[PDB]
Amino acid sequence: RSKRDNNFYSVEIGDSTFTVLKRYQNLKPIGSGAQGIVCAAYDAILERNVAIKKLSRPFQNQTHAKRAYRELVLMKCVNHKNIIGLLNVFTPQKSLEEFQDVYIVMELMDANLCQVIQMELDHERMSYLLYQMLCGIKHLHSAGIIHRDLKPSNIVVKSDCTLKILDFGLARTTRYYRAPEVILGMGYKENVDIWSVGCIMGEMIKGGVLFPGTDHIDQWNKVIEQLGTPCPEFMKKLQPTVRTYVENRPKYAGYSFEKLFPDVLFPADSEHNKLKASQARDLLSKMLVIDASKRISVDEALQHPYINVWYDPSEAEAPPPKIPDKQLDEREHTIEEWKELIYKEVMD
Amino acid sequence: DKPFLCTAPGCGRRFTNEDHLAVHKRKHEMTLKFGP
Ligand SMILES: Nc1ncnc2c1ncn2[C@@H]1O[C@H](COP(=O)(O)OP(=O)(O)NP(=O)(O)O)[C@@H](O)[C@H]1O
Ligand SMILES: [Mg+2]
Ligand SMILES: [Mg+2]
Ligand SMILES: [Zn+2]
Repeated sequence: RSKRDNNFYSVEIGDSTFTVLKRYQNLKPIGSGAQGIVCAAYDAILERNVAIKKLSRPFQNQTHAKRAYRELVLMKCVNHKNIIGLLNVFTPQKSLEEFQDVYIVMELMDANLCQVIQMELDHERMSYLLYQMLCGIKHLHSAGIIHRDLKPSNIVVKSDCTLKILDFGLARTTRYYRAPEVILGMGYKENVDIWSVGCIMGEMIKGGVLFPGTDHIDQWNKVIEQLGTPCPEFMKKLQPTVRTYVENRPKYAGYSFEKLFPDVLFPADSEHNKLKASQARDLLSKMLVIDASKRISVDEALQHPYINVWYDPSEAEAPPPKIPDKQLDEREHTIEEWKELIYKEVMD
Repeated sequence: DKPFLCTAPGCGRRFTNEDHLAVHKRKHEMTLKFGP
């Protein structure tokens, strides 16, 4: 039938079928999420390993369509050591009437951060990892991209302890790493993301999810029990929300951070470990703060004693990305427009 | 004109400062273990 489909073959992984470029051999399950399986493969042309992620009908609805087009143009134009890089993107379907599936070829990593967070970690690993996220987060903010939803399962690390953030977050508009300012519908700024480094840092020290909220109501309550009800000066955004679930929600005074993260959680091996426990618990104190007025900046967190041991201009001052589309966060189309919009992104 | 050199295979990176190379070599030496 076709010269062009002699360039593809099909491999079955569970119920999923991957129809990929024949350069990609030895496909194998290496992880899964709600969008399906991701595979390890060998690129016979590049003679290296890769990760391959399939998006089945990225334009099924409009919010997914915006998220697919957004993750495509940005991965196309963000080149940073701590951001996952796109190696190729393709579709096996021969035209837009037939266009259905999108395959993203990215670099191959060893695991995600959930598989490290459950582990035991010394200050040198923890601070090195967090420093790496702050470098990735800082690179995104240079170009105007506020992640707003970093989570340990969408960050991958490698056995030499390097780290790459997988996604770019939500388009402008389980909540366990979501900052108060976006779970309560205020405005947000770049340091919205500092809150989420805070929950991951806290997660690494304590050993399990800090604020695992069952609902959208339990997620705010389980924050204030530990951190205490916020200040009257903080009550902004909508006035309906001002009274709502707050003014008489049972008053909470949080616990101290000496009490939230006791020296039990850290190793008091040396004087050096006594000093690093102290510094880290102080860094938390500045990221796990409800009022963003009083929350640290990314640049300040990168110059923090716990974190600035690793400082080097190479990765902390990179050349900012050149996002070709500016309305990217504000485009609003129909499913058919998104489809052709996503298609010619795959096809140029 | 940058005398202090990292010796890692595949890294030709050079440092003008002694301390700055120190953390760079330590960065190559790191590892972590995980469970799927
Ligand atoms: N490039 C990669 N290298 C190594 N492991 C990866 C890679 N991409 C994904 N994984 C693993 O596969 C899982 C699924 O990846 P992910 O891209 O998060 O899919 P997803 O969760 O369904 N979609 P999303 O909602 O964007 O997070 C991740 O949590 C990782 O554990
Ligand atoms: Mg995910
Ligand atoms: Mg995604
Ligand atoms: Zn080196």
